Amino acid sequence: MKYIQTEQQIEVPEGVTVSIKSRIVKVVGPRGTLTKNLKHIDVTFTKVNNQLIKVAVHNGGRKHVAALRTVKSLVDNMITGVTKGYKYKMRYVYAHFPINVNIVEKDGAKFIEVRNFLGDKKIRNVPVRDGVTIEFSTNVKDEIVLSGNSVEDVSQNAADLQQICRVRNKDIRKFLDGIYVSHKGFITE
RNA sequence: GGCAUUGCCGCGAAGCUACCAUCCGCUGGAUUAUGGCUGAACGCCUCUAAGUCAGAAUCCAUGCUAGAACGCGGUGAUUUC
Repeated sequence: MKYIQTEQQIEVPEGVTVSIKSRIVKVVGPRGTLTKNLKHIDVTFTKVNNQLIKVAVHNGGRKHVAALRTVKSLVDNMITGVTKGYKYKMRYVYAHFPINVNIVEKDGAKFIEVRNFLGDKKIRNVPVRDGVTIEFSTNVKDEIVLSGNSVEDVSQNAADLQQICRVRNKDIRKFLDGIYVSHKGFITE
């Protein structure tokens, strides 16, 4: 039933600093600074070393032990986007009507717009999330490479363009037009 | 000028009136269905378990009507001298 002890270990890379007090994880490193708040989990961190953090739990059930290894992976995605970073290559697919994507800075921030998506006359606004720079691949005419130091604000922004460029009232297996993600790489690789 | 239970006919202002006439009828947040993201369970996978995003003529506000005659606030003046 309730497992008496369940531990995981977060290997902390070189040059990377981690600051934890009352389940708030501030990570600084060679590029970027990430602060994720974890008050919703009963989890005890402990500094067993300067190179690796032990994360443990006590008397947890199957529900709670399952929500322990999701904590190690969330810190591991924090330090990985802080050492290397994250970049998402996205790709334009269209049958006839070309998609024309730009970047505009309106009153608030860098809205992303698409125009002529399947011949449509309505622009499709989608804001950037901050910490994410927006990049176009110059060599390939139909490509877009999102990038940033958090995997969350990139991938939510990468799924934002997938959600906004959908089809309506047609066969999706015939009308396979849209802006899909193909590659989820790191920045320094 | 009277009377004809407003004698009858034509025009008729005021008033009332008619999609028979004209004018007017608000925009913000959260969400269901559903599509997603990060990601475990289950050394893979997964939209869900912990998180999170987009979203219905829906919902709660904004707006509109009443104002508790036992809800309340602020000010004015307070007697024959």
